[PDB]
Amino acid sequence: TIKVGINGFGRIGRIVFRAAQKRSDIEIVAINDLLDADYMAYMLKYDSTHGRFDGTVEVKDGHLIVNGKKIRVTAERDPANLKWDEVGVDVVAEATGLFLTDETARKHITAGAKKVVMTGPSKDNTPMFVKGANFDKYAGQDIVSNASCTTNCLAPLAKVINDNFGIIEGLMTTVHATTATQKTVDGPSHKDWRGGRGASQNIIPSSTGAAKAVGKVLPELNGKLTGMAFRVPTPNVSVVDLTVRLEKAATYEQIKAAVKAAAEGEMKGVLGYTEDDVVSTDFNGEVCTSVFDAKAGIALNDNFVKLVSWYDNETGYSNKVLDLIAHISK
Amino acid sequence: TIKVGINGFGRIGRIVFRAAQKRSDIEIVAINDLLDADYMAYMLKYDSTHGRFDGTVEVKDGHLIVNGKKIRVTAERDPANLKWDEVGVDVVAEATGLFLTDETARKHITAGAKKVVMTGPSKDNTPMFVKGANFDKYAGQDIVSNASCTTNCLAPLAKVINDNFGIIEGLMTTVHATTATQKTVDGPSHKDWRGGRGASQNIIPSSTGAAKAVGKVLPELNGKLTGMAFRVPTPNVSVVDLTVRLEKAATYEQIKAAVKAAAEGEMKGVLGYTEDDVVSTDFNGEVCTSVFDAKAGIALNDNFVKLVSWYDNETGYSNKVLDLIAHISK
Amino acid sequence: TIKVGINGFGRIGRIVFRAAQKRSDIEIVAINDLLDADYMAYMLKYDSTHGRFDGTVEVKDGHLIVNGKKIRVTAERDPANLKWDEVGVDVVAEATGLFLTDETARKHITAGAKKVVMTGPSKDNTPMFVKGANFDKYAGQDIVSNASCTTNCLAPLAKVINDNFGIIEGLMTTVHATTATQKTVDGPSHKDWRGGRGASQNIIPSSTGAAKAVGKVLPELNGKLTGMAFRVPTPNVSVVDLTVRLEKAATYEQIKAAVKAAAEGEMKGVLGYTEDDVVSTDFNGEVCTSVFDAKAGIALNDNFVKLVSWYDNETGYSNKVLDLIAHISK
Amino acid sequence: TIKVGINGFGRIGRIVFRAAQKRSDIEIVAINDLLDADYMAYMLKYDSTHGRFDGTVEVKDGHLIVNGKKIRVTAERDPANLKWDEVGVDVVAEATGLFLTDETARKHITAGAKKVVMTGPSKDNTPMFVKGANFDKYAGQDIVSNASCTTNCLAPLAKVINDNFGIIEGLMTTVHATTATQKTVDGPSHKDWRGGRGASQNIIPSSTGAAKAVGKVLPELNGKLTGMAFRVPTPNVSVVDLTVRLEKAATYEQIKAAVKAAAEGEMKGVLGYTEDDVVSTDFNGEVCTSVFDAKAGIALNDNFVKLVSWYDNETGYSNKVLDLIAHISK
Repeated sequence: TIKVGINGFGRIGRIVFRAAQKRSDIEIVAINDLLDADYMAYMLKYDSTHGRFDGTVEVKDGHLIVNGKKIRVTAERDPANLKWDEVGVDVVAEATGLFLTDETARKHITAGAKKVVMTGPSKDNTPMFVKGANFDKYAGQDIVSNASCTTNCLAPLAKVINDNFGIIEGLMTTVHATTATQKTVDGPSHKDWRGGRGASQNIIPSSTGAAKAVGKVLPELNGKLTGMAFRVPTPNVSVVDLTVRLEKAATYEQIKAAVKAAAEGEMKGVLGYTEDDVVSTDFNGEVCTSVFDAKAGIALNDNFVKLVSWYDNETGYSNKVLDLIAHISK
Repeated sequence: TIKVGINGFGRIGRIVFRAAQKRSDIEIVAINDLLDADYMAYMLKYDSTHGRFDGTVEVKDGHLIVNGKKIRVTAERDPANLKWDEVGVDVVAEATGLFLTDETARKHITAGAKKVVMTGPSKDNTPMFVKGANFDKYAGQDIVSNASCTTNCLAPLAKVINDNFGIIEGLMTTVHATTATQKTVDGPSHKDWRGGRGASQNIIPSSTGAAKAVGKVLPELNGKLTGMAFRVPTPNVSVVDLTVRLEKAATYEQIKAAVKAAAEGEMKGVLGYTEDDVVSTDFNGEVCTSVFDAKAGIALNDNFVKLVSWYDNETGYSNKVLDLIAHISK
Repeated sequence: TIKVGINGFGRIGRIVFRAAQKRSDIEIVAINDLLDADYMAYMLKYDSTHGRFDGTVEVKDGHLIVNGKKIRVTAERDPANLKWDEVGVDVVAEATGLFLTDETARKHITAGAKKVVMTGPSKDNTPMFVKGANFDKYAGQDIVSNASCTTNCLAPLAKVINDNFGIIEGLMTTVHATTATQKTVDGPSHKDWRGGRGASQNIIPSSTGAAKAVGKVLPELNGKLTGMAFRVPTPNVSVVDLTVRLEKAATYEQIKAAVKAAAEGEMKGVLGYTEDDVVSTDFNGEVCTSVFDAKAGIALNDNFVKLVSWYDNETGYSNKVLDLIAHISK
Repeated sequence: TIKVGINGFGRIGRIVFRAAQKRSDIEIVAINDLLDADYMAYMLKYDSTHGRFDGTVEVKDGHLIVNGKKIRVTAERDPANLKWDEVGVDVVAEATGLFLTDETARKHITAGAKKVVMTGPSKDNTPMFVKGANFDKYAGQDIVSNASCTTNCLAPLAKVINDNFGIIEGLMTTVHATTATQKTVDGPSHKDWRGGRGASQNIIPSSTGAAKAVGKVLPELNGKLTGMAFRVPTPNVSVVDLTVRLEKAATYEQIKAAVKAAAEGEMKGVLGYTEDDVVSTDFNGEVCTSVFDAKAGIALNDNFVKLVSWYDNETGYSNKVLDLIAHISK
């Protein structure tokens, strides 16, 4: 099995851990964060959003024991001191959001790990990969990025649409759930003022190059998409609203059929499809990174349409982080 | 002064009442709803969203006394029995959402009132009017509609954009606050299933012909706009997200200047403009029916842009309901 | 197996249905409510609070098919016309909140059912039963009540405390989750004004004789307890805060040991016990009707203490509704 | 006028500033925090909870200008470097929560200020004062504490009750609004695990010696009161639930009359009284630090009663912080 180490036990770190427990190809052997093992065990056991951990967890002599397996717990502020090799870590899930450049993420390899997967879009030239879009483009690099949750929702849908009808240009909006970077009440947020305003009280406009980033994993769409977001008072699950002009005329029924076809074929497991009267909570725990909502979209004409797709910003992305780890280890 | 009677003391009814207290041209003399005067006084005095009533309110012998003036309180299930003439009602604000056709709203005139203003889009052929769009088209009709809150936000913005650059086609989304028609927990909503799902827990897709209705008050745009909505966990204030293709190339700076010009000119008081880092609560109590958010919008190119405009779905609309009443009484 | 019919497919009705699927002694064969079978299937399949139904559900010719079994779906406004005997209903779960008196609930027996269980406190003299308190007092009555969710949380705890140390007197408060009877925004609530105020915006004081009702299922405490509640902006799970004066001095450690003993003994399955840093969501789906929070309580002295106990107002109660059905069918 | 400097522009700092604008005896001349003047101006102008600033605010050459007066803006990490004397600061409102001991708060005096008022309970021996309880006990100390919001709500009520009927012992609970120290989603909170759980999703048990602290400002009650709290999903306004055993028998009507008397007499302006069907939002902006809710309380008998009192944890306390400043400057 692939030995994985997790750096950063935040929302993404804890959910990749949970999702990993079902895998048979991967095993989390170590976790690093400024948290004691007993507190780490507590954060794993109880989750406001996803409920109690489905398994056993306990602390035996400064060490965490999940489902019977020992997990090394450390608190190194510098990755280079992690000694991942002592625990035999093959790939490290860099989920701190602090080391998103080659030089910084490199420390993990210097520390004994073979490869690194950033659980966020890279800040430098590090290659990004999105399942359903360009995983096949992996060229053996030892340091990669799984891009962002929104990009993972948008890219798969955009590819289906572009491949079938040709996207001339598109603009998107993501009505996004509240996240850890936000504040409970109006507070300090130096770099993003709107982002400091009370999360549970507001609809908050926010910037995002997730739409632009689609152009990275799908070069054919480079420069044809951009967009923004609105953070709203929900704890989890977001939704993308994509408005596109099509090259080839396509009725709404043809669009639904094309997306349904991909969800049951080439993109099975990544792109989902529904015609039910769903609401956001219906996707809490959703593994697909993009679930097309047939009844929610609306077309003005056969060349100008508004498409809607759901995504559990925590679960979907986390499951694909593991998919990328397994893919670069092949 | 214009004597107005209010039928339906719901959110709209109570807020038009509050906003009317500042007017000098209008006076609310009667209110009709299945609520006792003392309960009516309580709903007026305390408001979770807008705070305590700024004035005096009390019940003196089965009758309500607001700011010193007597208000007739009745509970007629049938408008025809309202005897609006006994209290001298000139115009009636039909805010029950039950009489949105000529025949049904007619009962008010039969009851002694001269004219009727529906606080919602008409269901039949009754003419709709939106301030900043077609108030000048009023042709003395005795029964009119002020259309919907979203249409009041969208129409003014759409006119500025179309007049200046020509809208080829557009699609809009309104991230809308929760309203009285929604449910606190998953409950029965026969005609709109998604709409029955717990409001505070979900992002809820919802239909709306507000975009299409712009084509009514602005015939030049008929058939060029449509859209949908998402109800979210906030108590008040929504926002429109308008994606449009322009006939004439226009940089984002030119778009901002055109909207700012209208907000300070022809559309002063109806269309607002800001370049600040605003969030939804910053518009709780907003009188303008559409406040352009300069920093939130984003353009892909000079002919494909996404525009953002805020609106207090309760306050803005209510203030324009009174504006229409004053306009048809001129 | 015991054939059960459910009248009222509200929150309680749908959750008793879900919980029943795990039982082997009971089978839901019919459901009655003013909802079509396809809408009924939708409400069962998607739940904002408890997630998707763990099983199969579909509509085959005006009839619902859950997990392979056929469920009769009707829409009788009058229970007498239900013909429960045609479907062989043994016991009916009266969950409409409309028939809480013997005469009204009787119609079910007149309709062919053998016994009735009200999923709410009876309004007349009908006997109430709470598991862990007086199920053993059942005297073969054909119509019974399972009392209320709060009473089911309070009674078990009160019994342990009284039996061990003697309750001289107590006052309780339940910080209660929002329910279906509340409003999304300030709306009409004739009989309970505070209750009409926007649920997601307020802490709302509310009356409750749940504390007094403990005196019914536990006559030894009659007249020694009373209390009130506060409805807060959460979708599910409440908590009781019980302040009591004890006859016999008891340290806090002795209190915890006494409650822990009962949770693992006589009250196993009804009364739970924890010493973890739990929060409300940690009990979403909780089957025990009362989970003592050891670390949350606080004693002033050995004879004046404040005890805390959690309860999933939907799940716990629903599971005990089925427990009562199985008990009166023995 | 009294020249005041504010250290810490958090919720308390910004609200004391707003409330100060109405005072004629005090003037804020300087503010210190790690925030630029333009961002400081933004936080002052827009408030999710209390709406837009009622006045003028702008930045003229690195300096803030509020309502026409110049305000010095600095960013010293060490109070000793503040040079309060250069701006002529008489009293400093220490609102960072970092300097709650004499030695640390002393730096302000060393920096040129005459006296210091901690906007939080002192961690050392520094004297605490609560308006309505012991302001008259001020003995000219140069460094004082205004204790906590909850203590300011509880103490005034407790005094009225004790003085009139004699409190043998009491236990209290405060259903408290979410604050800045909490998290938007399950996050790290080393010293208080429950406190790290998603604020908008949970009812969160929390410790508090506010009840015990009443014994400091009212020595006659020392050791007779204690309690705890529950943080809930509301942005502002909390409520205390006080259960007390009385020495002298007192009907509920006698209790209401005693509290009403104090609210209109000795405690006018600090202790409020109502018999209306109020909800939490009805006190957003409330200046009294304790508003007795007559209809919400409930008595078991004439010697065991549960009393309820509201408080805007932001506004009330802030107004009394200024009251203490004015009192120690007399």
